[PDB]
Amino acid sequence: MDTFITRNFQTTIIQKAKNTMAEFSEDPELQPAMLFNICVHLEVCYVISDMNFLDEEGKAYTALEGQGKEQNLRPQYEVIEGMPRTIAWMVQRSLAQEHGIETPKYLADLFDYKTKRFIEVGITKGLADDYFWKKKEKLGNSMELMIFSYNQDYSLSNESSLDEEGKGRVLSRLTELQAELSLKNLWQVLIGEEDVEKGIDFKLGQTISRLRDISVPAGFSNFEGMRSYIDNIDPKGAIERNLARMSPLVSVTPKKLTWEDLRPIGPHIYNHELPEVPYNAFLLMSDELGLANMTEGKSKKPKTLAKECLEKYSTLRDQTDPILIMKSEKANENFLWKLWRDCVNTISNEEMSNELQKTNYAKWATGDGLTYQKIMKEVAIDDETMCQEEPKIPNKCRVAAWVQTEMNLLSTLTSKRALDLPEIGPDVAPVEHVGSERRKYFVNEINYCKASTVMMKYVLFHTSLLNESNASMGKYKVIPITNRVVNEKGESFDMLYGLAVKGQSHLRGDTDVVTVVTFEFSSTDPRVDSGKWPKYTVFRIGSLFVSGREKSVYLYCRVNGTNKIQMKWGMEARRCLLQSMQQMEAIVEQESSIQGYDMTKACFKGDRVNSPKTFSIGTQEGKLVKGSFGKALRVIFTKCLMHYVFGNAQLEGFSAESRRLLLLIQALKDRKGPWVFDLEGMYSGIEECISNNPWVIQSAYWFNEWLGFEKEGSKV
Amino acid sequence: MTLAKIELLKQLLRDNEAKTVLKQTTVDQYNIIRKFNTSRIEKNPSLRMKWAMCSNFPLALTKGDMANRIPLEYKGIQLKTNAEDIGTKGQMCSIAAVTWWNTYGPIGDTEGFERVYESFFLRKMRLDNATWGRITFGPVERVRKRVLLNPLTKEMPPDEASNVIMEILFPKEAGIPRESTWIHRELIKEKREKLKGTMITPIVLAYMLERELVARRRFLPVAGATSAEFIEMLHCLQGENWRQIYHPGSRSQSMIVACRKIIRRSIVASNPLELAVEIANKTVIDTEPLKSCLAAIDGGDVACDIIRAALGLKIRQRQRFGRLELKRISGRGFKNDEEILIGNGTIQKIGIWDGEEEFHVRCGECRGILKKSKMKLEKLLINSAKKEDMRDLIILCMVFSQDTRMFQGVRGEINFLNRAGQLLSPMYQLQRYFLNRSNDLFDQWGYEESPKASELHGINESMNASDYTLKGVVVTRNVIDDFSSTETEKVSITKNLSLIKRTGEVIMGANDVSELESQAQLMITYDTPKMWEMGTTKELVQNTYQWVLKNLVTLKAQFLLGKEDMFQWDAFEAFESIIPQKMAGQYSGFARAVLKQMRDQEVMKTDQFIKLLPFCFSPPKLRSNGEPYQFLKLVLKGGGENFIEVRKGSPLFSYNPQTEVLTICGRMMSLKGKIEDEERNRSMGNAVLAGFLVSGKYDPDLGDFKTIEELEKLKPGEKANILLYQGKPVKVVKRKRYSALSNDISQGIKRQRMTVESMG
Repeated sequence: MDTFITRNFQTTIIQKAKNTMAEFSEDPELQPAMLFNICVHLEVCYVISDMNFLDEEGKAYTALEGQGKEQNLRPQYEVIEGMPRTIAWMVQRSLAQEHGIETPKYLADLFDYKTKRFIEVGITKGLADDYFWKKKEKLGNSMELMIFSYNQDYSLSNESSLDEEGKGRVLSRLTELQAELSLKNLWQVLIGEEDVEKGIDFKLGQTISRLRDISVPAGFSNFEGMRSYIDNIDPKGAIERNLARMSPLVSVTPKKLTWEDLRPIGPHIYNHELPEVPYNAFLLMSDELGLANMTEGKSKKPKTLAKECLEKYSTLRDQTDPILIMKSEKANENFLWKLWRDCVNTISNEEMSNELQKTNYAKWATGDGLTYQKIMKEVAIDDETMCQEEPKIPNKCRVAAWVQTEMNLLSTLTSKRALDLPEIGPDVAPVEHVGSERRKYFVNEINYCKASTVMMKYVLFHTSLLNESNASMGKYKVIPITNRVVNEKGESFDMLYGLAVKGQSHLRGDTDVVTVVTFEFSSTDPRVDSGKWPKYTVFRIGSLFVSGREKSVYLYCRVNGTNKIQMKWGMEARRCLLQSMQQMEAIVEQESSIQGYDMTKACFKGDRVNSPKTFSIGTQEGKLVKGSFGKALRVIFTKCLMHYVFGNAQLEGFSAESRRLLLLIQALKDRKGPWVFDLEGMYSGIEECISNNPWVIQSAYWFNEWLGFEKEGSKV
Repeated sequence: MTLAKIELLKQLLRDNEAKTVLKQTTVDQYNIIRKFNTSRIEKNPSLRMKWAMCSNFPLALTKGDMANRIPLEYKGIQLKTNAEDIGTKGQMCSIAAVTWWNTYGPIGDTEGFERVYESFFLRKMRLDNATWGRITFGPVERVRKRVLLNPLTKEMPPDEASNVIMEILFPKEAGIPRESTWIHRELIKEKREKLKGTMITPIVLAYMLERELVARRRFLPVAGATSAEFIEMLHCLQGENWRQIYHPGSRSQSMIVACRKIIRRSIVASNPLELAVEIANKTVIDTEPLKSCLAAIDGGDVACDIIRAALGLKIRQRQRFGRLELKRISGRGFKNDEEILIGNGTIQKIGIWDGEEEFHVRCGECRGILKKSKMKLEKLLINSAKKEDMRDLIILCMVFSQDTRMFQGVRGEINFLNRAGQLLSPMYQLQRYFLNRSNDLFDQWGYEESPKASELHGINESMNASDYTLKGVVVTRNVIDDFSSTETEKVSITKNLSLIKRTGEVIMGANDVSELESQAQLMITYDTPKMWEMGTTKELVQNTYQWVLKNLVTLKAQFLLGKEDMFQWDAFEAFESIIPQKMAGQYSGFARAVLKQMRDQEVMKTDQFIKLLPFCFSPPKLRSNGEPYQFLKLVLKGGGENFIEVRKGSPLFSYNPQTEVLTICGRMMSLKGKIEDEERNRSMGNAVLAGFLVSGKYDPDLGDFKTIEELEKLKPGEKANILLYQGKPVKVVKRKRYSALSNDISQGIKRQRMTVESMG
């Protein structure tokens, strides 16, 4: 309330009200409503006494402001309210003696020279008549009365004491105060000159009081006891008294951390007894075979594009006798081959519809019908064989070899570029010119790396999957894994990488799973490394010539499942690009901080004064190898892409917990002498995440190798 | 639609729930009622929008006649559907119709965008005409500061902003204009005229006005300029390791000077607070009282903070000592009186702070951290900002710390005063002594080895970045960011203008203000005779003419009566001080005769009336025969350019009737014309429902209510039945005058204190 008083009242009136409250020993802070009432009383008294003067004849009249008439300018009303009690009493007595009038037994508010009377001014929230009668009874007829209410009504002992303007102005001020209070919700809280002596009432019932009584710390028996104890008892070293007795077997166990303490994380990956990690990513990355058709540039529906792409390659389109290279463990060769044949027929059909024409064979090919039937709780309670499935923990695998090869291959330039970005407005400021130069130098590098093509393929596939799911809910659909690739000459090839059957996506929630089966063209015979493909049932659907060198063409078939969350994140996987640029930007900026000019050409290609910037990128035979700035940018972009594709709970738990060791190593390299409390705890936390994620296992392997390198290089 | 409104109301009331809720919840409670929505907010807006854009008709069109302009299917493309809706009760549509509307359809009005979206186009103008420069790739030092993100036409607090918006674009529901529309009358009328002639939905205009008025401030890392114009482009200008040169396409100094003058005027008298607030709320800067820029900026000079405390405003609770802004970090200092010998040999009894303490310290552009113990400074960390600011910070922190070395370093004498001629406490006397003679405690303070470290480097007594620094002082090559939690905690004001905390501790003292004079870059026009008997003759003439101009209605009305009471005004007494004594009486007689002739044998002429009125304060001295002396060139004190021309105009006064403009002391003011017509044009701002006061209840004797336009038809003193705010029928009376509550309160206080003194 005090804020409202400060805002709506002048400091002078507030000071007068505070002085009056002090004279009565009443605290303004503890009774803000009373302070507001006193301030309003003073303000209305001053407002009444203003502007009113008496002419030489003694007739009431108005006098202008800022325009004095010698000295006297006798005002009509002399304010008595607001003076110190002694001074107010003396002034009242002096006026009574001077004008020969009886001295009121009660101190007055104003005095009118014209009527030669003492006037009392009152305010109320109730009816003016009631307050007027109460005040008259308390004080009597010795003093004229003027009471105003907040509802635009008033009671005046004499109707000629105040003109229309004065009453209108006081009522306007009161109404404005009321409206402002209501806007601030203080109106209901506000309590008048008869209830302001009570205060807020909020008393606890019986059940809540009992709950408070039993919810007191140990050693107490009632909340009154706790309240008295807290208000009275003074601790003057209780902390030290408790510490002086607490057992010395509790402590942070502070141990200094040296290089030797750090050991490789997740030694079980090295062990060969465990199985090689399989390829669990949604789509093939370094094995995709692009059925490429040159196109003028027209963008067409994916179904028509796939139709045309197969039309160009009649041998693969019309292949109908498969050669099973391997049926993995559970999937049925007949189901997968018939489903793929239906896919090809639907794609190549004359009708634009891209929905499976069988609708019944796919139901068992995708395993939708192989689901349990839910019963009510009662039967489950009664039946004895309805147990609870044991949790299925992930397998503990070893370091594979395909992950490293894919990491290498996706991070190399290719003549084909797909990543294209929309234009932006002309750059007129120097800063945006520098930004444009840096952006061009970056895209000239990233665009031609195969990881960019894989990322665009993933984004396009997930966008198409989301569109199909939203449009089609309870019907099986056919979805080409399409991409668009522009070569250096500007030819806009359209690439078909395979097909996918989408199941029934009629799902209200987001976490609900929808099954999709992917058939992918590839040029890799899995028999070369069968450990990479234990989840895939494949055929050998023919061969093709790229330039005269015949190479086989297989179809990798696999059933999988996704959800709306991963489905959306597929189209948000483009942010990897941003993560690739930000850091490099920072790098370049750091260089610019050293020497004044801009180095984006120097770091990338070098200049006559500075050599090209080279990072440490790889290794061979125990010999670390450098790498150009562009290659390092490619490595970072591929790292981000893998952080996405192989991302799950294990990856998060691994990264967010190995960051501890990363920062500890960073501190050690700066000779900060970091100390640790429980190292084995951190190591266990980290290594309880290396179970079956290929990227997690390879990250652990690379971390161990890099830690070994840092250990060997720490000698200097 | 009003019939549709009443039919909908009747249908809604037919249900008992509507009847009971409507008759139960007052108008104020409506807010609560509105907030009881489903709150079934979409969990993922991206997925929802993606799905909706692929649906046949995601757009929710409002029912109306617009749809008939477009077929339900154009060129074989489905656009809109006639199926009913439950969520919005309208129709459905697709982005195809939106694109067609952008292609064809009704053509609207382009005028509204010229002024309605003024802020955006001003942003574009500031961008287009900006001039760019070089790029500095070197590291940039940035400080975290509270900066205004966007420029504001006139910064005001949120409540005043809302009230102004309502008074602008909501002519109805304008009960009892507060003491805020008169301050912003020019803004009210300007925005009202600009937005008239539009058809945009009112809520859009209200939100845009809120953006254009209500301030938006944030903590940002900045280096260099800090005005909102540069902050708009901070994303491009600044940079962690790069900087750009940018130049985007005043009142502050004047307010500083005015606040300092008010402080000096009020301090010398007894009960300074009331006099200071009277002058502050009676002052004006060219269009508005001082509560139009004081309330705009956050904090400011100590004088402005003290005045704001005297007025009603929020001030940052930083402790001002001289120029230092101090923010306590920890520790409690016990202020105990002690007798200490000063280096001059004298012994002074002053308050010393027992116990350790630490304060963030700021002075101009210098920031730092100070840690002090009783009778000793312990540590001081600073950043290199400016030699003058660094020296001021060092010296002021030295004096504040009350280090025994500082006392032992005194060599002269401490008997100084202020411009008002008062003896200050020994602390401020020492402050002035040391600032006047900076090389007094610096020599005998003692030196300390340089802060050997990676970045910490010392500074010598000459403020150069030289090693062998002062004992304790340290300069770190980093950024010190301080002054968090600007709570603006409750602060009291004593009569002597000195602020205090919620407790009895004193934060700002009356003598913190620095006694430095400047020149008001604007017309500082007061309204009280007491104030302006300090400055030059030109200032006196300008202020007297402004006083005459402001209350032109009253003087013009008194002119018709033809009585000498009009001339015996206190406002002209100060003018008497700048008229030669040997000749002022002749001027008074001549002007009185000329004005009597004007009243008798010709018609209104405001310019000459204003020019000739003020000189008549002194008594006349007629010719020996009795006729008045005749003049055409009224000389003023100072000679030369200080002279008034009776005929047409002079350097101090020239009115041109071709454009009807007034130039006083080299300042053009718009006298639209003459006549109560120009008076009412001046009143063209004000506020709807400003000429009517409230008196009585509904009083159905008048029948139905009447609009503002029909309200104006009523003659003064009538009774009318109107609706206040959202309903609330009341009875009002047309006003016969213009009111000023601050003036009434000030005069009441003056009478009260006159009575107190007379009895005393």
